[PDB]
Amino acid sequence: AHAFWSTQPVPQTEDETEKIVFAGPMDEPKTVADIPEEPYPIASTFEWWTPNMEAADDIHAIYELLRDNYVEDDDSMFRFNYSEEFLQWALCPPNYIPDWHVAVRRKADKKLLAFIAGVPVTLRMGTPKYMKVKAQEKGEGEEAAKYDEPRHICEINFLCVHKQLREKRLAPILIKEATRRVNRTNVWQAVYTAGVLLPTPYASGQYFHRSLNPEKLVEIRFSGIPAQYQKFQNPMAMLKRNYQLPSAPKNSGLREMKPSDVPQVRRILMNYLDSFDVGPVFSDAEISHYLLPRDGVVFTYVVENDKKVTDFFSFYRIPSTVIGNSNYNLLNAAYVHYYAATSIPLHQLILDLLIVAHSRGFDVCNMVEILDNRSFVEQLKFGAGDGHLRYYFYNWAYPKIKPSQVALVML
Ligand SMILES: CCCCCCCCCCCCCC(=O)SCCNC(=O)CCNC(=O)[C@H](O)C(C)(C)COP(=O)(O)OP(=O)(O)OC[C@H]1O[C@@H](n2cnc3c(N)ncnc32)[C@H](O)[C@@H]1OP(=O)(O)O
Ligand SMILES: COC(=O)c1ccc(N2CCCCCC2)c(NS(=O)(=O)c2ccc(OC)cc2)c1
Repeated sequence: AHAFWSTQPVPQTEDETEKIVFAGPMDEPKTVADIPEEPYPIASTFEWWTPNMEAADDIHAIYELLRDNYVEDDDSMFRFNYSEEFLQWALCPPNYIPDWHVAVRRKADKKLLAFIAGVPVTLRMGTPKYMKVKAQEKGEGEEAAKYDEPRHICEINFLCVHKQLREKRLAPILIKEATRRVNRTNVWQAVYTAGVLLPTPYASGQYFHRSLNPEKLVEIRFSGIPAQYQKFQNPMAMLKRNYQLPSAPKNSGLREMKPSDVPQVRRILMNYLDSFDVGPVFSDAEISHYLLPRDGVVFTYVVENDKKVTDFFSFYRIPSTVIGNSNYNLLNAAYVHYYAATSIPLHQLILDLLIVAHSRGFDVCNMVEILDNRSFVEQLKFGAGDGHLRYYFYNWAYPKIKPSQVALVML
């Protein structure tokens, strides 16, 4: 039973979801003038706060709340440790709305107790192909197509309640106040993901990881040496052999992405993302923000042939705190971000991702089975983790789709 989510304009059951035939709004059409001008009421010892993402001390505050209190895995082996530089990057894309970043602080000492962030995203989120076909079969083409144009909506991330304040219903208050700020901006949909089941996902996928430094990985979690390896003479040398990578990229013509590559990257990325039912649209400014290399944050490489960019990949860095270890308190993880291949097989492109990551000191490469990530799992020796990432809309009816029909990477 769901005392908050039952009240919200989301599909409430899988049964309800299975029934959905067209993309479209759930809720009453509303107008900005209907929405309360003032912040949602909160207890007199709490105050709403809009952090200034240009203030190092505000970013620091958010950083520490998330370092101590954000996402842990089911077994509490790790907790994400997103960096200050990463947060400034993720929270401040072009045309971001400062008012969309919502915090609660304790009035007396200004201790940050909770946070949620929204950023703009331009998302294709019209009726998926398999449902459009079914629509043509019913005569229902126009309805199925009504909402095809990319929409300017809200992408929610970084919801976090301090461990001291858990299970006191503070999260629904944060979501209501975020929903108010976004609505006042004349935006009525959001997209968000979670590693937990909520009412009700439009897509779900497994996590997949690829060891880059198996020595350091056993030393934490991987249950020491992976069980299947114990059964031989020298497990660690065998493990290292399994995961070993070349020192330098295999693709000649691979180089770091530069500002003048922005138009070409935008084109091959947009062409590639059209094959997916749900996916982002990026302007030149957004391509530049999300994909231009930034030290310790995002890394992006292009294959340039004959002075033309024909392929590219990107990955971003999220360290995790290793929850109970000594020798090793940090896990240095690289996450697969956007890419596009047109001159080589995807696995050959992504092998260079792994080589670059390994060369730069990353311990593991992580991803969700979105995009065409499944097409290189086996050859590049990725293994499924215990995670599942569920994708959700707020105020949007959407048929269930496979994760391989999802092109939105969640930072
Ligand atoms: C148009 C614009 C719309 C904009 C907004 C779109 C909606 C955005 C929605 C948010 C998208 C976030 C995307 C991400 O960032 S996903 C990452 C979420 N963050 C973490 O997991 C960090 C560690 N955990 C925590 O900080 C807390 O446990 C959280 C904050 C998750 C819950 O706090 P707490 O444990 O102290 O509980 P409560 O008593 O305050 O609240 C209980 C209610 O909260 C519902 N709950 C539990 N976990 C989540 C979850 N991940 N998404 C949405 N709802 C969740 C739960 O079912 C229950 O409602 P109900 O079952 O009684 O009905
Ligand atoms: C908060 O999660 C982490 O920080 C993390 C870091 C690394 C992970 N894996 C697990 C396998 C061995 C260690 C490296 C790769 C994993 N395992 S995971 O299976 O990728 C995973 C990722 C996110 C998630 O969100 C609730 C649950 C599971 C998690």
